[PDB]
Amino acid sequence: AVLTQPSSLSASPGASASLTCTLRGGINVVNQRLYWYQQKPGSPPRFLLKYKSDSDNFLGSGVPSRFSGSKDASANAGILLISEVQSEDEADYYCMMWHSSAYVFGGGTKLTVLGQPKAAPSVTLFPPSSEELQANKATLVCLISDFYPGAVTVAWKADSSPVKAGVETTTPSKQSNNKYAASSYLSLTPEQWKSHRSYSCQVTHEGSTVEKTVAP
Amino acid sequence: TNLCPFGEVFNATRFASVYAWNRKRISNCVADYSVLYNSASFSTFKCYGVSPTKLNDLCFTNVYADSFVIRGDEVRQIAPGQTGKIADYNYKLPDDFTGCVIAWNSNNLDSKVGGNYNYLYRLFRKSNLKPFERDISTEIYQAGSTPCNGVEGFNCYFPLQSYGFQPTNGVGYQPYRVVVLSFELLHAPATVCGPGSH
Amino acid sequence: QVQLQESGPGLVKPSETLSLTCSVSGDSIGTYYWSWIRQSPEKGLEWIGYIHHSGKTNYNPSLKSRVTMSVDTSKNQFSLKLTSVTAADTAVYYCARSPIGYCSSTKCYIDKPFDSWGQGTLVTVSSASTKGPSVFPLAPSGGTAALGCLVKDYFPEPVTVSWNSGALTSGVHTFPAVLQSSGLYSLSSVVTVPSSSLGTQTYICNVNHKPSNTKVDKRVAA
Ligand SMILES: *[C@@H]1O[C@H](CO)[C@@H](O)[C@H](O)[C@H]1NC(C)=O
Ligand SMILES: [Cl-]
Repeated sequence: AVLTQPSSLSASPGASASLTCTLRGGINVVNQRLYWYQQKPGSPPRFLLKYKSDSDNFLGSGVPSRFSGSKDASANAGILLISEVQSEDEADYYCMMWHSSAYVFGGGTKLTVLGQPKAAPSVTLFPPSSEELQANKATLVCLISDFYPGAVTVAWKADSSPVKAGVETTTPSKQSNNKYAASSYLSLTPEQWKSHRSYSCQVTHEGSTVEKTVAP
Repeated sequence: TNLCPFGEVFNATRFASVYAWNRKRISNCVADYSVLYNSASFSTFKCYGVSPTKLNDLCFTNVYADSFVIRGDEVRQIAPGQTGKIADYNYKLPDDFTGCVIAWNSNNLDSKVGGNYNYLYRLFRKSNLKPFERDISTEIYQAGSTPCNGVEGFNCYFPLQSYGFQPTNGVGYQPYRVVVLSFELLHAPATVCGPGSH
Repeated sequence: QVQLQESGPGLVKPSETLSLTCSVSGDSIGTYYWSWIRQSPEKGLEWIGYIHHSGKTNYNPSLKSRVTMSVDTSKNQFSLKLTSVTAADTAVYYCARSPIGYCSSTKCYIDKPFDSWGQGTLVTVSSASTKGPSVFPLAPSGGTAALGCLVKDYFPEPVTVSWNSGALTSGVHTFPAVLQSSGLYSLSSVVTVPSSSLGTQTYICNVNHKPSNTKVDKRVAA
C-alpha cells in the first residue's frame, strides 16, 4: 500500500487530532506533495489543503484555518492537523499524492468527535398493505431514527414470542444532523400474518425499549 | 363452475364459542376437497361414512359447515358416540354421521396474554343435546334440591364457563379451531359435487 | 459557480463497456484538467485519469488498457469509457475538475486537484437482470401522522424517492435500502404530516428506478 491511514480516529471537542498518512517504505515523504480531502456521507470529497513544506502549501477557500498540514520524517508519514476539533469535523479524511503516474489515496480516516448527547429513537411500524397481501406477500417495516449513539438492538415478536426467521435489518447510518436511522423488515406469508393476533417491533436504546405493534 | 366458499368458513377471522357454534349452509358449487386434505395445517382431519380418498368424486344434496373453538384435548369429543361436556352439552354429532371433522391449533390467534375469556362452553344441562342441537340459554342451573331463581347460589351455577385461553397453556388446553362438514344427501338432486366426478 | 452533472445510474453486463458523461456549467475563470474518480462500497477512492481541453489524456496505469476518456468542448462535456468490465468495477463514479496552478517554464503544476466534483453515479456490473420495484402504499395509522411507501424487490440500486413531485420536502425520511437473500433490494420512505391534512392533502410518492427505466407514482391515502 502506497498510502496507509488508520481506519478510525476519535478526539474530544476542542482537542486537536493528528491524522496520519504513512508512506510506503521505499518512498521518502520529505519531498512529496500531499493533499487532504474531507468527505461527509452523501457528498463527494472536499479539498482541504496541499502540504509539501512550511513554504509550499495551499489552503482551500472556505476551509477553516483550524486545518493545517505537517510531515513526520521519522514515521515517513504526512499529518493532517485539526485544531479545536468541532462536531461538524466528523467525517472521513483522505490523504492523496501523485505516484507512478497516478493519484493514489489512502483508505480514509473516519474522525469521531466525542461528546454528542444521547437521543431516543423514533420507531414507526407499518403492517403489510392490502395491495401486498393481495399480491400474496407480506412485509412488516420497522423504521428507527433520531437516535444516538447508533448501537441499537431490534427484536421482532409474533404474538408475545421471539421471531428470528424472515428478518432483514440495516446497519444504522447517520442521517443529516449526525443522528442515526435504521430499518428492519420482517417478511411473512399472508397466512402467518392473518393467523396471529399481532406482531411487534421492539427497539431497545439507552436503557429504554420502544415497542410498536400491528394486527390485521 | 363456481367454487364453494370454504375460505369463508376456514379462513374466518371470527370463530364462535362452542356452546353457540356457528353453522353455514353450502350449496350450488364445486367443493374441491383436494385443497383441504392437501394442506398440512390441520392437526386432525377425520371423515365418517365416506372415505376421504374419494371425496372429490362425490355429490351431495347440501353440505353444512359448522365451526367453533374448543380446548385441544376436547377435539376427541367431536365425533360420533363420544361423551363429555362438549358432546353432551355443546355440540353433538349423530351416531351415523356422514362427513368430516377438521381441526387445527389456533393458539397464535385465539389465546391472549392473561386469558381470552370470550370463548365459553356450557358446563351443565338437564339432559344431553340432540345431534346438531344448539343451546344458548343462560338460565341458572339448579344442581340441588332448592329451586333457586335468577341468583347464583350453593348448587346454583351460572351455566357457562370461559376458557382461560393463554399462550402459555399446555398443548392440551390450547384453543383449537374445528369445522365440521356434514354431507346432506337427501332424496333430491345433489347441488354440491367435487372436481373429478361424473 | 461550476456544476458537474454525471449521466444517470445503471447496470452494465460483465465484459461489456461502461460509459459515462459529465456535463459542465457555471463559472470557468481558469484552465482545467478533467478527471474521473470512482469510490468503492468500502469508501476507497481510485483516480481513473484526466483529460485536457486539447484532448490529451493521462490514465491510471492500472486502468490504461481499458479506459478511454474524451472531451467535447463545444458541449462542455467529457466522457469516460471503461471496457471489459467486471464486478470489481461496481462503484460510484465521480467526475471532477482540477485547476492549473503555478506554471514554470518547463512544467505546469496542479496545486488544488479536484476543485469540484459531481454528485457521483452508481454503476453496477452484474450478470443479473434489471428488475423494477413493486411500490406499496404504507397507509397512515401528538397530532402528527406517519405515512410512506414500500419500494420492494428491485435491482440494482439506486432508487430515488420524492413526494408530490418534490413539492413535499419537510419530514421526508427515505431510508437506506436493505438487501435480501434473493439479491433484490427494498427500501422505505416515510413522511411526517399533521393528521389535520390526511383528509385534504394528496400524498403521492414518486419512485424512479432509472436502471429499469421504471417510474411509479403511488398515492398513499388513509
Ligand atoms: C385460506 O387461504 C389460504 C391462503 O392463505 C388458501 O390456501 C386456502 O385454500 C384458504 N382456505 C380455503 C378453505 O380455501
Ligand atoms: Cl469541458
